[PDB]
Amino acid sequence: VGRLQQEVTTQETREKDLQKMYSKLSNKQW
Amino acid sequence: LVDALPYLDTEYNEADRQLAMKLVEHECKTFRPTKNYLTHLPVPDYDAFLTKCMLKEMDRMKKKEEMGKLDMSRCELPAPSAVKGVDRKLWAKVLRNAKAQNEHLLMRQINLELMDEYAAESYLQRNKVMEDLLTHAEKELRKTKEAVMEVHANRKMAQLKAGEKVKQLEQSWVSMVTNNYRMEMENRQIDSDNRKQIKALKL
Amino acid sequence: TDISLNASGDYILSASDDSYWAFSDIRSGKSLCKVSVEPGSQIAVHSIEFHPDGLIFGTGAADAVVKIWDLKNQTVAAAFPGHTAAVRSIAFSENGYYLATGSEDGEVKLWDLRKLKNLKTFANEEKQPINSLSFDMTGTFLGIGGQKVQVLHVKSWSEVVSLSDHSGPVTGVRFGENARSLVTCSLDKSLRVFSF
Amino acid sequence: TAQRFSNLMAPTMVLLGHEGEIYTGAFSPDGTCLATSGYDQKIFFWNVYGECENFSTIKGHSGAVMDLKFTTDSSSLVSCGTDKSVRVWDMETGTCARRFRTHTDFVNAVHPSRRGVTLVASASDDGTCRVHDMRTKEPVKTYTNRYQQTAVTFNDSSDQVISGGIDNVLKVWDMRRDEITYTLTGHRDTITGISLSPSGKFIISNSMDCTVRQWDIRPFVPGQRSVGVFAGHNHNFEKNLLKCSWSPCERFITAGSSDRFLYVWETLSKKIVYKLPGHMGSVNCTDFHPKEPIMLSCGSDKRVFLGEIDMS
Amino acid sequence: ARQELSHSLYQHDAACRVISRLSKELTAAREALSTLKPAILAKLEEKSKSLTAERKQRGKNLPEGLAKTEELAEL
Amino acid sequence: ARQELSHSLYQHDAACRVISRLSKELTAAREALSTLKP
Repeated sequence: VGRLQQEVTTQETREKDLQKMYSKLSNKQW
Repeated sequence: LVDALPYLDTEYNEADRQLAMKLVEHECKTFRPTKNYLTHLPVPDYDAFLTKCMLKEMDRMKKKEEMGKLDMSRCELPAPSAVKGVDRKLWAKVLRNAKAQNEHLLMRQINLELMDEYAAESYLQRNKVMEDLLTHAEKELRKTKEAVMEVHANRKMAQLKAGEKVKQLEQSWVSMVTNNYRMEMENRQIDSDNRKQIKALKL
Repeated sequence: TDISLNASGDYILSASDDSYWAFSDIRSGKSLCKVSVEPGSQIAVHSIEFHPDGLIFGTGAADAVVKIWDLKNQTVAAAFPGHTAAVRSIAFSENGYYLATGSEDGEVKLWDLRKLKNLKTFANEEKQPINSLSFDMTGTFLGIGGQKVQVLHVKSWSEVVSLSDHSGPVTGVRFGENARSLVTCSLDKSLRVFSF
Repeated sequence: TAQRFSNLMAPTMVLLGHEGEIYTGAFSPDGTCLATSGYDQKIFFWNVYGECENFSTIKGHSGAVMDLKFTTDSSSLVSCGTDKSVRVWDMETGTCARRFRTHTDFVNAVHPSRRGVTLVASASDDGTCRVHDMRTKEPVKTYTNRYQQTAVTFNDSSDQVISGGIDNVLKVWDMRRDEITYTLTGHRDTITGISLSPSGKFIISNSMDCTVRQWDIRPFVPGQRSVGVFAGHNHNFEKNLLKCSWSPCERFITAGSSDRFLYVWETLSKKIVYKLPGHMGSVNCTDFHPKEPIMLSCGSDKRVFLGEIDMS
Repeated sequence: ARQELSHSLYQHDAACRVISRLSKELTAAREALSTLKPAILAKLEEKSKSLTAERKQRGKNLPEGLAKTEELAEL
Repeated sequence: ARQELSHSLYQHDAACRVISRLSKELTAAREALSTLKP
């Protein structure tokens, strides 16, 4: 269980980074 | 680190058992019991407490020889023949035996007669004690069976409760990997901006 | 962490703290094969050896690994662990029907190279660190030590002498011809030679 | 003896002193106190622990306080009402720090920006969302929608304003574009409250259609933004702006209900986990304590109920 | 019982060699997903095909000049 | 010794269950990569 929570949390922080990018990117395409 | 949870890892089949052990066989074909695995246990002294006498008796049955037996022909007591009756001692040794058996038979009769008075009662009393041990042993057997079963209960109640978290976190992880990889392709495709920005800058 | 020489002399065999082993030609410099023992972790391999029959030699690594290698297939072939802790040295005899191993968990043992089983053990009261091992020229004596030094006559398997002239742990051990000399380096900041 | 889950003085506490329908209630983010108000126009403060004494009572609105939120640092309370005004109340002073006198009709909902400069989103019966910056009298943004707006929130980055109203569709206004970048369509009837998840990924939105719909408000979503639908609660003929709120761990969701029951749903399964009785009228506002498993519920019955729940 | 205990612990420790290899190989496989972005040896066998069995032919005895147990005691 | 043997036999049995399970997971993860990079 502890390992899976780290694997999940690695993607959780990866997702926030990728969506801060996507907003920054799409707000430059506009 | 072994981390099996057999009430959650329920898929484990006999075909998996054969395959899994075949892998360890291809390893243990190449890895052998050279280490002294028993360093956490004492070495046994099989001859603890034994006397010099009992050692030789162990070594007899260790070499697989039969035990000695008492000769019991003294109860039948053959008469001597004509060629041994010249030995006066060898005649006395017959009579003295016949006197000894007379008293063994007398004491046997006294034992049997007392046994006829009290064996039936004492055997009945013996069984009544022995019966109690059996019921009390079956009580202990039943009591310990439930305790073993209770441990299986506490294991399943733990493994299943953990099995939900494993199933949620696994399902969550796989859903984000596919979603996050998708976003990585989008953020590449939206760098078409770099194309339009150049063309608009030349204009 | 360790290196060893092919009996033909032209080729170098090697192991490292990265869980990998590598093998190369000395005479041209070309690497010839390399594998991860187990990839995906930085794990201490800390010995490697070559055995002059050609093969059936191995590596020692962190979690009491002592793996002989099926060199064609990049997998284990045999093993001689005897420890819970890592193994600092592995030595074959000339004919490879004796081998000895030891570790800082406090014992040294003699090994059936021919059948992959234990034969004999050296044991001691204190379980002191053992830092190196060496057969003699022939395999009839075995120096044992770390914080202190001792030598055994293996053909009788009895302890012979105890040496305390070092003022610190020993780091590497060799024996001379006919077991008549012993060569040692130590944390006492000297190199010291023993003989009779 | 019985299990306990919090430092509450009893597993359920009943807080009494309001004089009218309690439309709104919120915990301080530090967990020390909670603030509640409604048709009686006074704002009552209560400690969460011990005797839960009503240690302060702000007054000043000339109308019902429709909605009431703490700023994230807990240093100020934002409140808005039928006096067409948003007010920011300084906690240490107990005083009106600012009075955004610029709406032209009742203000139905208010939400302070989560971080950065303090901005106050507000939605009103004039049809406009407005974002007010503490440093200026004039609003930063005015987003005129055509129909009365009843609920508002920022997104977590505080750069989109999400609002809903009589048109049932939620608008999402992008504050750098000044356009509706997308709308969330699915409610059958007017929205009564919107609340933003702690992580900011999701919003819930309560409506007079007696459903709560969970929406994915993340910048990229690979498909439909409707995540799921919760049901069980009811909206009666009083047409109160029944609020909604998030558990601080996001595993649970609440909404106000006219059926007297305090509803909790589990976010993942959508099952009702609690349907606690005890109110005698519309449970207008519901909130979770930010650090400890405690439920707030505010009734039309002038009662506030505090109680433990097993947040397993 | 002491024979079987040694073999099971051996078979247990032999299985842990397999768990260790696969667990890291699973971990490296999942790590890719977690970060996914768009010949003399044979002659050595030949020599091994005598010397591991041949060398009795020459090593018939231990050397005569090798130190005796009583001599190395003077180290 | 019989107690220790019993404990060793179940630990060995659990170890073989892991070797099954890690082999199942390892192939599933490899199929997840082939579902996304190709």
